[PDB]
Amino acid sequence: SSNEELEKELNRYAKAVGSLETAYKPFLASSALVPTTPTAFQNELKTFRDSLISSCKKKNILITDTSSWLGFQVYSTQAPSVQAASTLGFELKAINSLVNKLAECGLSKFIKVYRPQLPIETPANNEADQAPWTPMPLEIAFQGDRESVLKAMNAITGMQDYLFTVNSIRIRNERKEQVFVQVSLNLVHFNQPKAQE
Repeated sequence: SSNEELEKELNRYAKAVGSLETAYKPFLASSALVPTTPTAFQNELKTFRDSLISSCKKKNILITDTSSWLGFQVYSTQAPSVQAASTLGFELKAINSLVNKLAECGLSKFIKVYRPQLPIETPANNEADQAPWTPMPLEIAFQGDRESVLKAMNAITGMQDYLFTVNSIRIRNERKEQVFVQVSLNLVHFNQPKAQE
């Protein structure tokens, strides 16, 4: 009975992955969820923030305190829910990878890493079909010259570990010659099988 339940789920997942364009193969591994307590998540968050601040210091990149929390400042003191820690750990790993790639582009300032909350964080405003993948939105803002902005676009596009799609870019006066960039993105999380104890 619980055997057939698991069999149904595993065959559902197998068909879900199979229906994907084989171009998504390099992105599938990192979508696997790692068991994570809320505290383990908070620790990984604070370590990533320390590494990022240190790296930006070494590279002469200014980074606001809100940016350095990688879109997860709400969990700097309050731990996330037990149900959401895995998924947040995925999104945190992805954003950490993305921001470090951007840190290699010769930018001059990281201004904002804004991350709308995912459904699983809020049970409040919520056994059929599961989507093959789900988007996770975020918006980043940074400042740099044109050379670095083009490098940043390419850095996002060339990523092989996490799939971020670029929904829009806006260029404004600064907040060589500096420009202020705001990028609206979706992180793609590929559907995972679930199995209760």
